[PDB]
Amino acid sequence: NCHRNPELYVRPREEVYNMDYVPPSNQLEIGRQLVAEYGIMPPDQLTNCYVCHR
Amino acid sequence: LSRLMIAGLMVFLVLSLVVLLAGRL
Amino acid sequence: MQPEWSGDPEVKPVFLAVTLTGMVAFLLMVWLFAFYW
Amino acid sequence: EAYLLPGETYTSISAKIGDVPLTPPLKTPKGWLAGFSVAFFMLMIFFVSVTWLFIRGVGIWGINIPVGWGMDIINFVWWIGIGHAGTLISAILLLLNQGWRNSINRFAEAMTLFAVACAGLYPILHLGRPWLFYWLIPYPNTHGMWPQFRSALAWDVFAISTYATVSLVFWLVGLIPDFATLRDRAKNIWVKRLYGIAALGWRGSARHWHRYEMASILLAGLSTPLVVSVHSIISLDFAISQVPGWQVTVFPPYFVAGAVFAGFAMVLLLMIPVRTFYGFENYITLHHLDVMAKVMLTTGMIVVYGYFMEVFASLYSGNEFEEYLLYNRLFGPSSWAYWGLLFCNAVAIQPLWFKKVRQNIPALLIISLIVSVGMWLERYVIIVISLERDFLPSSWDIYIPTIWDWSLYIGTFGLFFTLLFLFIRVLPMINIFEMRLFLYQETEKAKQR
Amino acid sequence: VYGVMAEFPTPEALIEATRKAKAAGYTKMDAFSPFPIEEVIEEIAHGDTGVPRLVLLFGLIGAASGFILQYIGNLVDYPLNVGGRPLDITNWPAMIPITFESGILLASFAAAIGMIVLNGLPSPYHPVFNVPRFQYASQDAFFLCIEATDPLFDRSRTSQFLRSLNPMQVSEVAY
Amino acid sequence: AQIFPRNANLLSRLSIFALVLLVVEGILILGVYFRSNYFRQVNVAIEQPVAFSH
Amino acid sequence: IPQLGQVQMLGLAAAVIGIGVLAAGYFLSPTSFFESYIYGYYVAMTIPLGCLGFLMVQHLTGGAWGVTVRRMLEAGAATLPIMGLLFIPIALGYFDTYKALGLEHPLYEWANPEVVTPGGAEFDPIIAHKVPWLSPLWVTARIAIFFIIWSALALTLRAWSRQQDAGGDAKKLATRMRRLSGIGVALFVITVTFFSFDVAMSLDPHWFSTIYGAHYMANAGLMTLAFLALMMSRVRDAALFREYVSVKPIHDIGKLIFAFTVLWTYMSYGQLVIIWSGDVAEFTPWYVHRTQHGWVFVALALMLFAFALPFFVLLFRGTKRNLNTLATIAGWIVVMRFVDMAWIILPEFREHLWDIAITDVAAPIGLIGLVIALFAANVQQAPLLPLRDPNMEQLQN
Amino acid sequence: RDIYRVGEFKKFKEDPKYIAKEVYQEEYGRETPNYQSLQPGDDYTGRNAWGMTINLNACIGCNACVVACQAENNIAVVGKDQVSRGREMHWIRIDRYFAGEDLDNPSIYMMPVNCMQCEKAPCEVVCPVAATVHDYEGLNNMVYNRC
Ligand SMILES: CCCCCCCCCCCCCCC(=O)OC(COC(=O)CCCCCCCCCCCC(C)C)COC(=O)CCCCCCCCCCCC(C)C
Ligand SMILES: CCCCCCCCCCCCCCC(=O)OC[C@H](COP(=O)(O)OCCN)OC(=O)CCCCCCCCCCCCCC
Ligand SMILES: CCCCCCCCCCCCCCCC(=O)OC[C@H](COP(=O)(O)OCCN)OC(=O)CCCCCCCCCCCCC
Ligand code: HEC
Ligand code: HEC
Ligand code: SF4
Ligand code: SF4
Repeated sequence: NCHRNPELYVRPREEVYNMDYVPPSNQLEIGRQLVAEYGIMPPDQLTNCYVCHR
Repeated sequence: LSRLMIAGLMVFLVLSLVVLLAGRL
Repeated sequence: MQPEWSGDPEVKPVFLAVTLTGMVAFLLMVWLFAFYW
Repeated sequence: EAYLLPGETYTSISAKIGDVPLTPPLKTPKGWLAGFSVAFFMLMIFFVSVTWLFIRGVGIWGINIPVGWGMDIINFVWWIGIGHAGTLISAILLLLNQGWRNSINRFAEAMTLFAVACAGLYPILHLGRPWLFYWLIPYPNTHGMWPQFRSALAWDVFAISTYATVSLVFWLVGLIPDFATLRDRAKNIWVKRLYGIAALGWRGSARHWHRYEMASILLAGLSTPLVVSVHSIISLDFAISQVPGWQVTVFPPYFVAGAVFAGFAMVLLLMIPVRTFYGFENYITLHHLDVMAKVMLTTGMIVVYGYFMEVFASLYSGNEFEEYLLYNRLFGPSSWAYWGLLFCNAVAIQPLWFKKVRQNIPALLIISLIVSVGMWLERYVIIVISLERDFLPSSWDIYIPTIWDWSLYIGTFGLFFTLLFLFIRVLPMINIFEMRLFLYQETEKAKQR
Repeated sequence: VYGVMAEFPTPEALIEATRKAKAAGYTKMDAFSPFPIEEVIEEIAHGDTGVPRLVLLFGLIGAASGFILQYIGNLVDYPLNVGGRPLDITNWPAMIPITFESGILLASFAAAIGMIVLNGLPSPYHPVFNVPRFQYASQDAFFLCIEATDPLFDRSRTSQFLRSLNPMQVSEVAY
Repeated sequence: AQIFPRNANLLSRLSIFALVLLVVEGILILGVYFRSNYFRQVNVAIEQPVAFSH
Repeated sequence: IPQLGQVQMLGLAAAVIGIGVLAAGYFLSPTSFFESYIYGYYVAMTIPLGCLGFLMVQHLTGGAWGVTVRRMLEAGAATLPIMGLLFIPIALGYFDTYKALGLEHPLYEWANPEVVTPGGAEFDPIIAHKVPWLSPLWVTARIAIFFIIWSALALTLRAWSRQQDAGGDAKKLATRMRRLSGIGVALFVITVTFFSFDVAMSLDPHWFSTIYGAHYMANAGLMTLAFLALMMSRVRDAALFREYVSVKPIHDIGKLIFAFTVLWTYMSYGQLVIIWSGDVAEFTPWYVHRTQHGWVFVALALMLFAFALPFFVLLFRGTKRNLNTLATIAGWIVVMRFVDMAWIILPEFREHLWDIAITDVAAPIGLIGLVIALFAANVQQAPLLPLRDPNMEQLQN
Repeated sequence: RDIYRVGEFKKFKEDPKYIAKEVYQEEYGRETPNYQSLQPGDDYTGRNAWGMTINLNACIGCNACVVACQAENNIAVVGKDQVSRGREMHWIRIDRYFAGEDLDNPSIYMMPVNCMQCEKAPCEVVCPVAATVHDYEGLNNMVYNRC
């Protein structure tokens, strides 16, 4: 689910910040900008089997 | 009978919904 | 030819019960197998 | 001659066929006892072979890395292919208005179901992770994965499941009015309920018989293309593969013909004793066995034509690989099976052109036994020999079966014969109705001339 | 109170009887037989059965469901690259056999369950087993029972009509 | 009525319906148990040998 | 009798149109004439060989449908030596008569010198490997042998059923026709599979199929069944079809049309899914040449109008028990078999859907018109529907 | 068969593609083969497509590559019995082929054979649980847990 829609859960870095973070309302918008900004690859590559299983 | 169909399906519904709740117990 | 239950009063609520069976059981598999994780 | 011998009334049909079931279980004949004891012993050989298959793995078989499909897939194709002729009597002769199916179709449907139960274990058994057989079935999972559905084993799973279910359905609708007779004569009170819910209280009647013939003709119309396709798909698990002896375009009609051929051999080998030992000589006449030898002769010629097509494909082609296929089948290390194939399935079938050979019962039985053995040899030649020698000569190796392949084969014979013996005990082996209807049709032909 | 049965000996006697019956105007009857005579069924089970439209519908939707299932599974929900095979409608070969098998499966379920349901078949109890000789219906007897649902029915007039053409034994059947 | 009683029709219709419902219920049992919070140990505070407190 | 003369006149007019446009096609470019004649002879040979084989199948399997169309099957089988006389322009086409009649290359690549000669300019080794089997003397000897067996089979069965009108028939002469048809069915199967090989599958010698021939079996049988149902509708008022034939054999023949349509699409799908799924590059150029350059739309129209509509329309009772709409279905079947044999044969030398000349319509309609004219002449010379026969009572049920 | 292609340095110097041209003239009579294919595949244009190259001029039969791919990838050792059956577990094997005239003083040819990682793979189209599939990078994805 995250490897097919990474825009719903990606955050503007601050990965290790405490759990005071809340996902904003424009999660589709800011998610698409952060997906294109971090180089998050298309889901045809991230759902490949040798992505996870090896 | 049809009221037996309703009663059996409501028993199955209650027991199945209790089972669904028990899978999140 | 018609079936022998064509002119029976049970033919309305039994065949309503088959679809009320379908929309209970199949939607329960839909809830468990798609919306329950 | 006549497909039904005279001197027979509806009381006589129901008395002769109906009283082979509903006999007292302690009054059961001792020949049945001996046959069922042998079948029980071989079913225990099955259980031992399956136990050592599950514990140790599929490596107890003689399969190696070139031959990934050894004797297991051969027995699978043989056991599934036995069911074609049973479904032929069940459905195709029902469609073609053939008068010889009326005494056979119960036995034919029954051995189709039992050969299906014997075959259908082999896709589960040949895995080596057999507990994940349901992964080939499209089922809702938390993974979100699917079967590939372009594989021919993915077609096989749907194919054997649909074939098993339709042949079971045809057996049950074919059995409901004979259940209605056996309920009506059972003479023990508890057995009348048992055959009663089996019959569902069939109540043999117009506006029920109309839907009976209508649904049976129509289900025959459903199952007639179906068994052709299901054995075409059993062909297609070689015929889509890129092995030189397996990618042959003739394979689906040729496997269909080989299936009808081997199944007619098995119906011969298992109905000559049912005709002789159980006194059903009037119901299954000699003209019955004549016409069944004729249909086996038809399918044997189409199979010999398929062998010719293989020889023509290997000679006509300029490819090295088809030519070395024909050489290694003819003069290779496993070439014994191909020579026994042309002795068995080709030389021994030309006797069946002559009527006296067809009417001779010991000759007909032994020639049917050679048909079954050489049919098995044909599956060996198709699968194992083509997997022995492939494109790269470093990937060439001999296939030798172990004791466990033969153990599983004999055990599946035990499962088949056990299920057949319970069938001929509790249920009747000839359609009681549709023989009474055949008696009616015979005396009506004798009326209108 | 359910009806009156007739007990004819031979299938030809039952056929000439059922031709004599309802030519008097006694519609809505049901002849019993061990085997389909196809002449009571030709005459008084005349019409359209009802299972072929069921098998046509369910086989069509089964082939449609098998095609849609293969498409949704391998080309939409989890598009996987196998063999260099296409991921569009050009992958129509290697999608036909599961379509056919699903169509035949749903079609044969339709034929079985529709015949068993349209006949009212799963019914272990029926009134017409009350007769002292109905156990010979599946075993050598030919019955012609007419029913109380018929508009011209009355017990004294029916059983004297069923006696006029020569039976072994006519008798009323309780409910 | 020769073999079976009067409510044999009732019991047979209810039995075919009940067989369908127990097949559906057994599938529901298997699916629920394989997704259960007991099986995957979800929302279960698994006890550590020190009881660290995050 | 008189409607038979009407359909004979229509076939003669079709043959005249065909020979006129075929001679015009020789006048423009004789190679196009010869390849169109290859196609026209193949789709013309769908009638008499299927007629012969179905006559022998019904003599093996004695049915009411078989007695219903035995005489029409025997007429169609009687046209075979005239099919030899219509073959021999092809035999001139691939022999030493080349370098005359304007041909640039011979009609087959094995009939070519350079593609098979050792040390030649071409020396294509796939075609040069099969040079004993595919040489002009060998192929003419094989085809003439197959002609001899087919003419012997057909004329012997026709003469024995002509002797059946007198006597010695309720057990004699039908056992003789049964034995002759029984041996000949295997003979006919192997010889017409080999005939389909030498005529069609050797046009491109780089490719083979072992289901070819059986594909041609189903094509010939389904063309034959639709042809039989088509002119069964014309001779409805022959007074003897009204005396002994009812709509039950009509239902049987519509049933067999339906069965041969599904058997043919099973054969074509079997070849297609075998070659398509196992993507090996000696079997694949046949389907590369058949879905390229416009042939793909002919393939989809073949799948949609020769399987799906003919299957779905022929599930019902009316359109099988009724004879008029069964005739309309059969005419659509015959046209769709023409289109299918166009897809089978014409990609081997046309390379485009838009390259299909007027000769590729002239030769099928003309040679089918010759077939129909000789057929309807052969029905009229005998009484149809053999009245004295041991399989007569199945018409009376 | 056309498994190990051998040339000479003078004719390879004068024409590098002559090794295939002498093969394909005997097989097909054309200098360049035309392998038509029905299946499309994937295009792999803008992706990192991983490929292997093995020089038959350089490989000697050292067999260190087999031990390396054994050590890296946890390939188990089967006994003498399972190689007697023919069930050795080696992801890369060395093909030794002995081809030459007089066959008692022959030319010996070692060829490493790992998986070709087939873009149009016959080995993915047949396996029914979709356990060997292709990825974005074009390499065969054998999933042990789905087998
Ligand atoms: C390429 C694979 C496709 C194969 C598909 C199956 C083909 C064979 C099916 C036979 C038909 C059922 C009979 C019709 C019937 O009884 O109709 C009656 C009267 O009926 C009506 O008026 C209503 C018609 C619609 C409902 C009937 C069935 C339609 C749907 C059937 C299943 C659909 C599936 C595919 C979803 C009149 O017909 C008859 O008199 C009897 C039927 C004769 C059977 C013909 C069977 C030949 C099969 C060919 C073998 C092919 C092999 C080589 C693969
Ligand atoms: C698995 C085997 C292959 C199946 C192929 C399909 C078979 C055809 C399916 C439909 C059956 C026939 C349709 C109806 C019909 O015409 O049958 C009527 C007739 C008997 O009925 P009467 O009214 O005349 O009653 C006489 C007895 N009282 O049936 C026959 O006579 C049999 C016809 C022979 C069938 C020929 C089709 C087989 C196709 C050849 C397959 C071989 C493969 C070729 C390589
Ligand atoms: C253009 C022609 C079409 C191509 C045909 C080529 C293939 C030929 C196959 C057809 C032959 C059918 C079997 C003939 C042999 C036989 O003996 O069957 C006839 C029997 C005899 O009937 P009785 O009762 O003895 O004579 C009655 C006297 N009044 O009866 C039958 O009809 C049984 C038919 C069996 C049909 C199935 C077997 C043929 C096909 C199976 C192979 C399929 C391979 C793909
Ligand atoms: C969303 C919250 C995700 C969860 C759940 C999982 N992954 Fe993931 N992961 C995510 C993204 C957006 C990326 C990188 C995108 C890219 O450019 O590739 C990753 C990275 C991985 C990778 C790297 C492989 C690769 O990028 O090619 C893998 C193998 C990986 N994560 C493993 C993995 C596993 C096993 C997961 C289930 C527990 C998993 N990830 C979940 C986003 C998310
Ligand atoms: C990470 C994002 C993965 C991808 C891509 C794939 N697999 Fe996976 N798999 C992963 C997880 C986190 C799970 C859950 C473990 C569980 O069973 O809940 C799985 C599950 C499977 C399983 C079941 C494992 C088993 O029962 O033994 C299988 C067989 C499986 N997945 C197959 C599979 C295939 C074929 C994949 C390529 C298309 C695939 N998975 C990708 C992690 C990830
Ligand atoms: S495969 Fe073995 S012999 Fe070849 S280069 Fe690598 S290590 Fe050396
Ligand atoms: S399918 Fe893949 S792994 Fe298998 S042989 Fe071909 S390239 Fe190698």
